[PDB]
Amino acid sequence: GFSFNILCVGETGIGKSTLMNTLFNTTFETEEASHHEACVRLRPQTYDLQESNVQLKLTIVDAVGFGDQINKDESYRPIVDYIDAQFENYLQEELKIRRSLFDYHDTRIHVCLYFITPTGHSLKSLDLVTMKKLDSKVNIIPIIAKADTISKSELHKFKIKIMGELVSNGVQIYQFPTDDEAVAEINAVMNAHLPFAVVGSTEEVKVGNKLVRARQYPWGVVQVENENHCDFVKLREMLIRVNMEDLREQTHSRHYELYRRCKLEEMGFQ
Amino acid sequence: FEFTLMVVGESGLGKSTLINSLFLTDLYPERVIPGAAEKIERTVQIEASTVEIEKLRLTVVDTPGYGDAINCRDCFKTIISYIDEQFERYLHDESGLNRRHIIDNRVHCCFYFISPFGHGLKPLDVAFMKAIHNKVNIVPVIAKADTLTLKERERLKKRILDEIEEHNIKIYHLPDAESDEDEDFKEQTRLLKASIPFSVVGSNQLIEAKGKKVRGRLYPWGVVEVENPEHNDFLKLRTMLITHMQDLQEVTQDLHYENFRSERLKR
Ligand SMILES: Nc1nc2c(ncn2[C@@H]2O[C@H](COP(=O)(O)OP(=O)(O)OP(=O)(O)O)[C@@H](O)[C@H]2O)c(=O)[nH]1
Ligand SMILES: Nc1nc2c(ncn2[C@@H]2O[C@H](COP(=O)(O)OP(=O)(O)O)[C@@H](O)[C@H]2O)c(=O)[nH]1
Ligand SMILES: [Mg+2]
Repeated sequence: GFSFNILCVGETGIGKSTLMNTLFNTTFETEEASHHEACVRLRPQTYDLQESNVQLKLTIVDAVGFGDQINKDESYRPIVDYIDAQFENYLQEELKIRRSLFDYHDTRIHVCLYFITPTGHSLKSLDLVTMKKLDSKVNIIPIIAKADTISKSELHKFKIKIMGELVSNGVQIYQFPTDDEAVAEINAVMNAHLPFAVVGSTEEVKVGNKLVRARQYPWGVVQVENENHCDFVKLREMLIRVNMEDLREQTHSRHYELYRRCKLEEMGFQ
Repeated sequence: FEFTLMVVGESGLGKSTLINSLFLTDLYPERVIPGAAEKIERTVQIEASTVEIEKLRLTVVDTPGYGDAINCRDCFKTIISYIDEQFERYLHDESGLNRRHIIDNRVHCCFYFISPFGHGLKPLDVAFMKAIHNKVNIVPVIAKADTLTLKERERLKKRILDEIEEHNIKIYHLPDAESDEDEDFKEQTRLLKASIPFSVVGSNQLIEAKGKKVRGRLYPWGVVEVENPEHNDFLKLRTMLITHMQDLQEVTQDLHYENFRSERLKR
């Protein structure tokens, strides 16, 4: 029984709401955004559900209107303002004389799913700028959205150019844990498959003799849970209780502690 | 006959792949692909190539860098100043005393590629189209049509047309077939106008389809055929351009150039 806070950062209409509904095998009521939002708005929605035998208080945070403005210089600021606000309210709890840490609702972002549009080249200018502002504050999981757009040969070379650009620019992304020996080999291939090439769909297409979530084209059927088609099953493995707990621990012991050092020295503590 | 076609759109939409698919050209042998750190403040550049196809001389005016920059600080200047420069050069040539064979470099058509990954037009799309719709013939094109189902394709087409009406964007309109041509030309005309804006798929690759080796895109779940009208609008776009090339030239001369000429010749 714990909270889990997912931050979705992607361009408008990239498939964020769909992929959320596909990951949890449900549907969270959200509204389609327009492209004419003056600023990026951070919109959170909290849901009480059970995933992987956990009483989950899930908060899905959407950066509304990302990538829509003609001028996108400080597009990251509303996102950092939200992330920093949750670090701030948590630090206030620690600084209380009479505290209540066990009843406290942890609102800190534990995952950031960064949807990369499948252009087929490298990274956009907005992806590089924003991820560099977020990599020391959230656990970034880069994903290639609408991956049913990219053929397997293009996707292979596309992943390499994306990862190569994160390395050369020094973007720290999340890494699935390799410490415990039971999940060493499996997490090694989870990290090796980043960025995950995902496809989201809640519509059910009959394939053979089964109703499977998929997208129906005149030329074929993209099965969401087919690992030859996309990496949705691999991404969903972040929702097992082991990986959720690690994403929360890194959030606390690394990103929050870095914020904490900065705030406390700003406040005057030694 | 000369014909200049301008191509504008967000990088990575299959623009170069579609253009080479239209006439089997290799217009981009050496292509500057900047990294993400480089395109933070990338300027928009004009790159023009001229090739002979059968017979006429085709010029493609590409605009690398468009949309790459984080901020747009007059990201339309290089494009607009190019369009005006060709107008200015024609006026100077046709005004000369010893004008002789006049080389028409005016832009006759501008393919604006629209992303299929959104809900519709982005503010950059509307601002640019309204910035040139009194200067060139705008042909909106939905790039990478294979990212959309048929119901998603119908919705995006209807919405784009509605947002064009909403922001008063002037796009090229195909001429109505005057009551003289065959029934074949009459049906082709109303079919092309009913599929606007064209959602197209380009490909430089061979695939197997229906027992033949044709151009298309290969996926684990299926094959998209470039020349299958039941898959995308490539043939309808190519047919539209070929059969309406002269009219695109005529509207350029009679409407956009004459409006430029007056808008300048006074003061
Ligand atoms: N080709 C392809 N299309 C998809 C995929 N996932 C969703 N879509 C389509 O993309 C459209 C956008 O869906 P949303 O999930 O609502 O868009 P969004 O990312 O939530 O963005 P907002 O509307 O601003 O909230 C939907 O109509 C889907 O049909 C995908 O994996 N591949
Ligand atoms: N899904 C899809 N991908 C395409 C299509 N056309 C091209 N691509 C891919 O998009 C990537 C970039 O294409 P490119 O033509 O260079 O885009 P450009 O920057 O707009 O010129 C390449 O990997 C192409 O194979 C298409 O119709 N559909
Ligand atoms: Mg949504």
